[PDB]
Amino acid sequence: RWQEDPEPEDENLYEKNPDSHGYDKDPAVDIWNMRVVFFFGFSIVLVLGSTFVAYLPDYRMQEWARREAERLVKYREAHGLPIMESNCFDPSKIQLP
Amino acid sequence: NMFSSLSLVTLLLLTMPIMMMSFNTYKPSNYPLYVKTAISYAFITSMIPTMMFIHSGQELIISNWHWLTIQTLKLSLSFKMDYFSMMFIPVALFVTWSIMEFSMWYMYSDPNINKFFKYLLLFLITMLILVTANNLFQLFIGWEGVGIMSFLLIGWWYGRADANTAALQAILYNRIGDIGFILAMAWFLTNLNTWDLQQIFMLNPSDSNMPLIGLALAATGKSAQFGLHPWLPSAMEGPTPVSALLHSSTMVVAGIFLLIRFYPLTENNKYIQSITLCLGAITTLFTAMCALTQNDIKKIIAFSTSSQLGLMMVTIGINQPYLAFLHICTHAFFKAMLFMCSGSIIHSLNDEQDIRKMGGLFKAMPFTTTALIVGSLALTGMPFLTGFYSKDLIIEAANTSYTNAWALLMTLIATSFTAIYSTRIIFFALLGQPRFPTLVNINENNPLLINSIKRLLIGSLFAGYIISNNIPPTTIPQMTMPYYLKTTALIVTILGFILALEISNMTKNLKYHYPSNAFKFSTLLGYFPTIMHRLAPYMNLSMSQKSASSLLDLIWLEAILPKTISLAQMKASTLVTNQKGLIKLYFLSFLITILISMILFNFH
Amino acid sequence: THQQKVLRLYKRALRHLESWCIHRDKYRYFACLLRARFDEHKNEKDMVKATQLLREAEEEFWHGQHPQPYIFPESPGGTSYERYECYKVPEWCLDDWHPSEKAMYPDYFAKREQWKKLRRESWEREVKQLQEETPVGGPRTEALPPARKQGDLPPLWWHIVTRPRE
Amino acid sequence: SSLPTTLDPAEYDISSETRKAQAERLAIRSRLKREYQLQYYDPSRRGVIEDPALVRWTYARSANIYPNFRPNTKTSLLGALFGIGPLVFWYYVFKTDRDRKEKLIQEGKLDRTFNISY
Amino acid sequence: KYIIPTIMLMPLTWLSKNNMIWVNSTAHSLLISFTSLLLMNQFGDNSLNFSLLFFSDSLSTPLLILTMWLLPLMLMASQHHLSKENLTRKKLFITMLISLQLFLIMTFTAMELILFYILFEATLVPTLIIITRWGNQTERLNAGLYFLFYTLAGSLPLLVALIYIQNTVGSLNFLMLQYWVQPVHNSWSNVFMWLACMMAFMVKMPLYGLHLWLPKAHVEAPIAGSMVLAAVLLKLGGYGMLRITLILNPMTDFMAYPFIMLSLWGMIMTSSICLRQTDLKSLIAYSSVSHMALVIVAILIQTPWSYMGATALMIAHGLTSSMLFCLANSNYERIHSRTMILARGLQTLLPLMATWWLLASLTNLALPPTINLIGELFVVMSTFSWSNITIILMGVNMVITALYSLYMLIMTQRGKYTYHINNISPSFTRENALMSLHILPLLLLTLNPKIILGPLY
Amino acid sequence: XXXXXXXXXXXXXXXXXXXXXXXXXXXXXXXXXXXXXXXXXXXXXXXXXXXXXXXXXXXXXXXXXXXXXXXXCQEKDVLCMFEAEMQWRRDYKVDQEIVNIIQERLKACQQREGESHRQNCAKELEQFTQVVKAYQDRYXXXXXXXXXXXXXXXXXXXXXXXXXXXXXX
Amino acid sequence: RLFIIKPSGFYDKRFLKLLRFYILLTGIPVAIGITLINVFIGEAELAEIPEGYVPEHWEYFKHPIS
Repeated sequence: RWQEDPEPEDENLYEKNPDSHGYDKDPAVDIWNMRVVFFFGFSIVLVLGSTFVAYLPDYRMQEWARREAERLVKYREAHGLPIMESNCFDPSKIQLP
Repeated sequence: NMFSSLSLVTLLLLTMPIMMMSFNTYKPSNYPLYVKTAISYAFITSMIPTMMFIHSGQELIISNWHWLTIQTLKLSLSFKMDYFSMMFIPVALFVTWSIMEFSMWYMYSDPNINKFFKYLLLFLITMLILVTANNLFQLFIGWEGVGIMSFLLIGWWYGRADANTAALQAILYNRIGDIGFILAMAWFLTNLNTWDLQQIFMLNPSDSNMPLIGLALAATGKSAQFGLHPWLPSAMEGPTPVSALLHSSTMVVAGIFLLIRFYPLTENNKYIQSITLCLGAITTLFTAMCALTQNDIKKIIAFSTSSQLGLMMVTIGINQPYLAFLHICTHAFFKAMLFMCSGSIIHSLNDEQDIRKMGGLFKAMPFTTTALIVGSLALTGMPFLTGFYSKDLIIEAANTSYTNAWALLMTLIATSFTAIYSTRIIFFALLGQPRFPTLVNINENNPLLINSIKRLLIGSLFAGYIISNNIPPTTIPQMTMPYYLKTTALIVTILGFILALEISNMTKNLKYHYPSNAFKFSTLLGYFPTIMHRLAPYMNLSMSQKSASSLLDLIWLEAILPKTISLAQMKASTLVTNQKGLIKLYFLSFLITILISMILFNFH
Repeated sequence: THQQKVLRLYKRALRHLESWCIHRDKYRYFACLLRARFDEHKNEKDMVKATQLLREAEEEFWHGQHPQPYIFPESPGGTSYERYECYKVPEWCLDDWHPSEKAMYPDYFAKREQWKKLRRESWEREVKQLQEETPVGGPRTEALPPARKQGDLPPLWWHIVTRPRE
Repeated sequence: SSLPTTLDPAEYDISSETRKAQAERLAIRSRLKREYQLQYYDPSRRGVIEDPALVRWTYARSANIYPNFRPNTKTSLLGALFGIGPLVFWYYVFKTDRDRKEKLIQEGKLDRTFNISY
Repeated sequence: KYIIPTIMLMPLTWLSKNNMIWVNSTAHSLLISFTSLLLMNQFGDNSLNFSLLFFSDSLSTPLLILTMWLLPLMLMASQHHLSKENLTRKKLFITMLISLQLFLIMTFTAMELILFYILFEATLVPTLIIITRWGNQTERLNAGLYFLFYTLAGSLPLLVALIYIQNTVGSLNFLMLQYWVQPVHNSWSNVFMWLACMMAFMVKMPLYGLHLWLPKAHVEAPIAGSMVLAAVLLKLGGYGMLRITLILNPMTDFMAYPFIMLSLWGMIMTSSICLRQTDLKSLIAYSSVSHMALVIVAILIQTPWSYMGATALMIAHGLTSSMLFCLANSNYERIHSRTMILARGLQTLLPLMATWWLLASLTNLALPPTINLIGELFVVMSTFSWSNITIILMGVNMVITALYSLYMLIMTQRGKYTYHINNISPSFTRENALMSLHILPLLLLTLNPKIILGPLY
Repeated sequence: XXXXXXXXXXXXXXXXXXXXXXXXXXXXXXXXXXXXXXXXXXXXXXXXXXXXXXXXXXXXXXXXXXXXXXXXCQEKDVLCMFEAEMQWRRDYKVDQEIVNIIQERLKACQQREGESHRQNCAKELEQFTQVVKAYQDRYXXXXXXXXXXXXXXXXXXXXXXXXXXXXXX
Repeated sequence: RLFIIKPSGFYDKRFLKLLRFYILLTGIPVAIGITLINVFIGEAELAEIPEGYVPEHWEYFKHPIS
């Protein structure tokens, strides 16, 4: 026996009383919250937001390097002899010994 | 130019019901009819570019939609429209369309009618991707896609635990076969940068490790072989058009279809050539043995898929990829015919899944019985029932080889074995006295059933006369040994049918036979429900509970720091509870600390 | 329950005989052969020999035990549609129908309100009737039928007297 | 795993003292059933009931870690052999593969010609 | 631009009236999440610098966007819960979630090792209060004590490590400054220098050993299945492993070799236990060990392919596992016990949720390329260049990933639910919103996840 | 154009010698579908081109050249190394896509020949072996994650091994 | 004909009706997004001419939205 603790609460309405609701307390505020402002963040950030995820932010020279490589392939094949790769960063630098 | 434009239309038409699925337009009861009408016009738009291929034209198209610049790679939606990919599309679309017409009659007046066609189109699309795939990544989308859509089709009904395990083992035994394809991904990148079909045909060294636990092991997961095949008879526990779609045209190809595409890699490697027949000769008999003794209307056809699957594996071993898919293209017309006509009998007499209580006579049913006569004889080596254009060309080519004789002899018994299980559908379930247990049994002719199977009858009789005659061949070996190899293939089916007629009459037409007591039946099941359904999940779950959980993850792997917690709580008492009061005891310890500092921890 | 042991073994023997045989005329022949075996020995009363014959009946039944048994129709467990073609929506879901949608077919809604009122009013009488029939502490294995059934309503019905169908 | 024939009509006492014990099985079964039956057929319930058999079932696996295993016997050391054992097993597998690979790079080249990856 | 709108979210909840609260906290966080996707996605040739080091920049961090995406998503889930409690405590609680997200913005943006660490440990205190209060189950204190016992005993060795490195070589501070990096000569003094830097991120990134930190925090959940998404953020919070291995010690990775092996059995044996367990949340908790073990295998190899797979997996797991906890939340709010055997039956009561169950379970497997396949496949292809035998170990994991998803499905596909009188109402409008707002960003990342798996891609 | 290799000339001409039947059904459909929706889409593309009129110039790719290499800048300094690290990274991003072009050249080699494939070409397979081998030995491919300081050490490691081999032989 | 035992349905269909409304509500700039390529011209492949460096746009090719 505790004489104070025994007072259980079990009340899950959902449909009984508000008929159509997302959450309890105030049906007029509930429609404005659960169905309006949640869905504006569902519309703007996901549809108008998708035009920023991959759709035209340029993004770390992915399409830039295509125009850069194509002009360098024709340049070093017609005028030069090695095919765009031979030695990296160091042409006749300071030797180890 | 129009060849590339019209090729994507077939991909677009099938996606149009998916794009217009979520609300879109108000169409109840018309949506299942919308699927039928979409594929019908998709067949016409696939027939035209195939006529362009027989004429002249090859094309490999990319959509210019690559989401990779990652370390010297590009993975666009690449579509190969050449021979193996080209011919399969109108074959697959015609087979599915008749099954959609069959899906009008079966699964009728059900609440989940609209939800049923949702997965069937995706089941077609994933296969159509896998067929047209030109990357190895694009190949994976379909090869996993067919394997993942099967779960929502085999386990369509949410009944007993058996179909749930059947839907589980459809992926469980697939994922063991997946390992090879993930090994195929890993080996290709490290050795040949691109891992696309255009690259891998050039620069091909003799490498055994690539298709050892690779392409051959990918062919054991999808399209079941001797390595993993307990999921073959279990898949029939769902609805009948699902079984009509899987093991006839879709699930039956996906394993071998990879090996046909990787044909120059198999040309040079002799170790792979031998192991394809080594894991192809046992598949022809050992799985086909379970067709006669195990008695179910669906399962006899289902166990015979693997026997024909072995013939698809033999063609890999002979190094003829051109005649490899020609068997599977006709196999789509062979077995999809068998599944729906027998499925028509299943649904007609209330609920029967066994051949024992089935007695639909040749005089009793007019159209379904005739479909079985044409169908079962087409599977056997008959001179002009399209089986000659598919099956008989495999046997004649296999005789002239440098390969194993025991592997050849094992397949030769299986070619004669075709006649016995076919008669187990005729003599047992159709022919003789009716055994249907009902006070009133009715089997009515439906307008949807007649128009579906009759159009398939043109496809089953006129397949080898059109497809194999128009397709360009490469080196025909039909010249040597007429009495020893050429005539022996058709004679084996005749001797098999004579043996089947004698064996069935000895068991049925005996009056008082009296069956024996002692039997050795590995022919009945293969004992896979005792080692793979019983022991294989037991060992994985005993190691999970007896060890790992009740030893490691809770007790031992924790223990290390609960040891330091228990030590800190034990050493707490040696300072708190120690010296209970008394200024004497506290000051006596101070004399010692001075004596330690003077002598022990010496600082002058 | 020795009489039940003979009946259960005989019921299993008949339904296992159809898997071995092919035709219906052969099934009748072997059944009469089985009738020649069991009827001859059941006529005389045996105390030790009857249990000896029943343990011997395990043999022959185990020699021919697994040819995949013919459980053809909708049978409990086994094979071929055990618990299938079942949507099976319970009465618990039949109470939570949404407004402006539950108005469709009003005859089903008006009747269900009368069924719920009949259950709520008779539950106090069912608790007294069910609670009255007690041997001492706990029940001795079995259900509780109505003894003093004047008006109506057995003690314990809703799932039993409200199956979905099939 | 079962060793002989499938146990269903085999090995049983012929209506001896076991009949009194078999009648006791239905007495406890119905005792737990009747309290289940009373807390089921009322329309004013609404909610999933406890059932103490399944609550103690979850407690047997999730808890009982340190109240149990207080006599750390030789069987626990045998379980530890399956614990640390496999972790030390791969140490003589991966290193032997690496020393095979690394020696092939330096002396007698085994590197791929078209290896742009990694 | 990300300093003082989250700090301006703090007085919003206190000032707003008792009728509102939840309407303001969600709407004034969704527009803040829009601005993160608007500005942070831009990159030059290498790493930029937004401002002077209070909050720095992004190098390979689209993981910041995920936290901003979960900034309103936690408030969505805790709606049925905390509906019967005090209004002053509602204002107290939302600020504690905001404070977690405040330090989480800081940790991903700040390109330091010193400022990062003290705000990495500043996420520990709010989670402690969130776990030890509003816990529905008993012995939640063990979930609180071991949360700071396992983490702090491993992370306080960073103070003796990080300060030691900057005393010897320049300063760690700016990171892009730290290219004065000398190769580690593999000495016995350098053994514990490597170990102390790793052991701090061996706890939050769960191995096979020291992994009990995770399931206890999930079984004794902070709030039902709502604040578990913050613990998913703590799993991906061990992203410092990407920076320490790359910058501080590139030469000496001989000591990484046993740690890959320890996490290799943290793939199979962690998936084996996740097959029989009764708790539905624990069946997500032990599966989350294996998917995050993939990163620990990847990073220590240090190959360019592994970084592509890892950064994808950090975002992949952050939206898939968290979605699975939302499904566990929807089942717990009706039955009030997370027993898998008891809660059995979909479609009979929950028809629409069953399709969302599929789009969340099958994502644990490698579906048509979402981000999980793209995450996993690059790691498996990276392990082959490390050693050929790995796929034999990795292939077993591919089988049990199907034993994750389908076993969660089958135990809910079995149509019965005889004892259940509750779960009468199908789903609320916000309930199905959680299922959409988690899965639709994964569905949008199927098309082009170029701005997801990006460490120089 | 220019950068792409392409085929020399496309052949094929209509013969129609054997039989009449109904001529060529594919060619009859080729004339039919040319005016059905191929002409309509060409008219719609021309209407969209005419509606464009005024268009933005867009100055394409930016130059930015040299700015001194990392090998030239001796001793560690944050002000000097930063621009050198950017120069190496820009070259590494280009060198990644150089391989991709030659990769697509080999893709064109497979299709435009078809039947021969391995026996013919001879130039595209040789060009692939000239670039990839240079990419493997110089531009990382063994030096883990990208770093400018590590590349100079990798170049020195290859140079010291070559000098030791040349002096001995 | 008998009365069919079905789930609630109304709550489930309401969410799909609300979802497809708000996607369509921001589905208008998708239609405007086509005209931004169709009516408004993108960018030509023009070589670098000496005039300046970057006035509001440096290398925003293909589409003017960038």
